[PDB]
Amino acid sequence: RVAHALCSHVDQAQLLHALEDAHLPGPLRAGYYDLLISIHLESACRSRRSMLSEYIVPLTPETRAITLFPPGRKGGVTTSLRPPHHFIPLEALRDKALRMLGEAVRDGGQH
Amino acid sequence: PTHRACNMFLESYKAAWILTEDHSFEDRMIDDLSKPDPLHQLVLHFSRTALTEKSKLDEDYLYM
Amino acid sequence: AESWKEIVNLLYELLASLIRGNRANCALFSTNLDWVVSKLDRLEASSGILEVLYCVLIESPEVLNIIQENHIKSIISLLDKHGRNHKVLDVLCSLCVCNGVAVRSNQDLITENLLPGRELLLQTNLINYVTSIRPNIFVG
Amino acid sequence: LQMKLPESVKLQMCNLLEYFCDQELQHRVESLAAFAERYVDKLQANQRSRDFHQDLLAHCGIQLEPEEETSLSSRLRSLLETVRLSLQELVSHMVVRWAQEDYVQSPELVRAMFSLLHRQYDGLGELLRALPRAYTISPSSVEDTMSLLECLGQIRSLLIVQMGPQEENLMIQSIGNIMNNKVFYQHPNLMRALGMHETVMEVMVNVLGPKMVTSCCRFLCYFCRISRQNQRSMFDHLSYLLENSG
Repeated sequence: RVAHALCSHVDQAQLLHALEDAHLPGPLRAGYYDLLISIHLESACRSRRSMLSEYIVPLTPETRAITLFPPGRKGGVTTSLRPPHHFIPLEALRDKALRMLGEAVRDGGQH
Repeated sequence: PTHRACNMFLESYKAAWILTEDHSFEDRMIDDLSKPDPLHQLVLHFSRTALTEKSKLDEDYLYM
Repeated sequence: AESWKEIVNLLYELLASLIRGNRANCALFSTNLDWVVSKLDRLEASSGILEVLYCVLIESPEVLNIIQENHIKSIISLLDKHGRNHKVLDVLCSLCVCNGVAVRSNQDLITENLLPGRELLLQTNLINYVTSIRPNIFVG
Repeated sequence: LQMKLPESVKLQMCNLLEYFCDQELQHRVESLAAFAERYVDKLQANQRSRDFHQDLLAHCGIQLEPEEETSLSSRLRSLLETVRLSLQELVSHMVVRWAQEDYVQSPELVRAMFSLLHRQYDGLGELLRALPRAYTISPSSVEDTMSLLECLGQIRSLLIVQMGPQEENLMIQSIGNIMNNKVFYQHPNLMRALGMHETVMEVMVNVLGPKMVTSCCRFLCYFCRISRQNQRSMFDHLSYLLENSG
């Protein structure tokens, strides 16, 4: 029914516009972000996190190479197996998001 | 795989051998302690809050 | 009679207060509640009825499981009849989720009924700029 | 972003930080598996050169503590040092210090910060929990495993609910169907949520909390039959279940 609500209206386009969009009511902005996440929608993310809690080991030579080095430390090549999302602007939404964060630090200038 | 089962057994064995010591929990605690709210006092307050008025208490790992 | 109107007004508040911290108080609310939706949709005392309904709604999981389509429709109707008080929305939120987990069926019915009309709510579109000029200074 | 900010912002930041640490552990788990693989094969080769798992464990124990240790014991010691071993951790500590120098208001943020601090320096312990939960998949199959995982995920979703509307029953029937399908076998080794079976049991209890119920009972019974050890776990679960049935 959420998919139907999304058909509403709102709209995928409306949501994209809102994200690109700046200003407006605080209650409104937050509400819009929340609605998009819920219906965009995140649900899949929750399922994925739950699956993601456990660790599953795969047996492929590429997987075999992995390993970590002490001299060195870094943040993030994963052999873990997680079901592909059944499933928007995917990589596109992602690009928009990466862009917003930068805009955000800039706004998050001082005073 | 049979090899996979063997690997799993090996892993269990390593874990079994692996527990050792050196904790340092004491060292971390000391650092936190040196470290007008309490540096940890906050932690104690958090414990008081979790909990109060609850029907039952559940083994939260962070607390224990 | 005037005294009566005042008394009628207070009693609702007392009931709400009585039902405020008791999970069980939430149960008496359910049977009371079928009766309640009926009473609730009534003129001259809206705030009290609304508050009682809200308490019942946030009161217990059982109340949520219980539900009447006749009741849902009646509530929606009351909301439509009376302008939104930031209250109708609250009531809808209350109907949703236990929670716990909201009841898919109830949620769907309520959602369709509210959404189907498209007369809520407000609605939004994107619109390009409606735009114009004429030539000449004057003509006519 | 070291910038001073409203605390809630702090909670969101803490959540992102939390998200990274998890990715980091996963890497360690993956790393252990590879080392285990190769050495396991070499060990098998030595055995060839001339229960069994227990003996192997004993040999490994002597080596890292001794029979047929070979040159490789040095290799194991070396791997062990690597495990003992970050910058992220130091950053987390600094973060905790800043949080401390201010006085937190609102519990969720404090709790998050505290759990994070704990993982952040307690370490090792997280490693032990991880070791307990790790399943190794051998180079074969997998598609079946993925299907089973998806089915399990649906089960979890049904569990979150909702109040149970029937459709969940149909979904349960589908999971039962995968079980019927034979994907899950070699599944004792395969089990996860309270075993897939106890996850299911919790679901059934909440559900107990019709035809679907019977199907669930049948599934649990089928799961039992499979493992004697599985049977014992099932049995503890069973004492609980019997109490519930009472």
